[PDB]
Amino acid sequence: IIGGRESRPHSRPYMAYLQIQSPAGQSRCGGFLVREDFVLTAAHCWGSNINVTLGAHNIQRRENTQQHITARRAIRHPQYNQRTIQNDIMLLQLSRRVRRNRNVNPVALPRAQEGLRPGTLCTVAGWGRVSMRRGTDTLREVQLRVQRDRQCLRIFGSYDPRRQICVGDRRERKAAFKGDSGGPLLCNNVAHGIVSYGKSSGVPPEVFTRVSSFLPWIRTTMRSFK
Ligand SMILES: CC(=O)NCCc1c([C@@H](C2=C(O)[C@@](C)(c3ccccc3)OC2=O)c2ccccc2)[nH]c2cc(F)ccc12
Ligand SMILES: [Zn+2]
Ligand SMILES: [Zn+2]
Repeated sequence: IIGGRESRPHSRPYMAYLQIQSPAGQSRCGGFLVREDFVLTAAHCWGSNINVTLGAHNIQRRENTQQHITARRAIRHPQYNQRTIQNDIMLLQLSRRVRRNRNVNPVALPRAQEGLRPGTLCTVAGWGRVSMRRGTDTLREVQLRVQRDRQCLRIFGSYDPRRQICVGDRRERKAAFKGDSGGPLLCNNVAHGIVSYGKSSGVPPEVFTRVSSFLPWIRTTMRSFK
């Protein structure tokens, strides 16, 4: 998170810290608990192994609030496209249910057909970088404004307003960045978006997955692999 602040510890108890292991080494993503057995995140965060840490604030320290659960399945949308980054959405079926408590509990999703309009102020949180090339170990958050479609259509290779949200005012140095992918865009305490990607410079606007568009996929998947 660029241009944000440290979150109050455990104030976002749905936040999931993901460590993604692959032949390229280790990478970081966020995610969010949507039921006691499922974390929602971005498909590009897939790797050979995905370890989930729930209940965290400082991910460089053991904390008694933490729960460590490996993903039993990492279920990517069937139309995820690595080149265009379309359909950048994935569900992690946890290998066991969380122990629900005030530090670990799920966040609401939009209702069916519930939209999200340009101009809405939302919050994004994560453990990603705080500048183009510096990181952090504690959870941070920043408020960003939903942009009109045109802002992202003009500057990205592939953008679809039906499935994506365009987020962040270009004049403000405030953005999700590397390490934040998969985390939620919270608008009035509902997770309407998933951090996907932006420019390598960190200059907004950036692209989020529009959760409301994928509710059928989310619901069916959660039922099948409950
Ligand atoms: C290819 C691309 O569009 N890069 C943009 C830089 C960027 C990324 C990139 C990215 C990761 O997410 C990460 C940490 C990674 C994690 C897990 C597995 C692989 C890689 O390392 C990366 O470099 C990225 C990579 C692939 C697909 C989408 C995004 N995440 C962001 C999020 C933001 F909020 C703003 C800008 C970006
Ligand atoms: Zn704590
Ligand atoms: Zn740990």
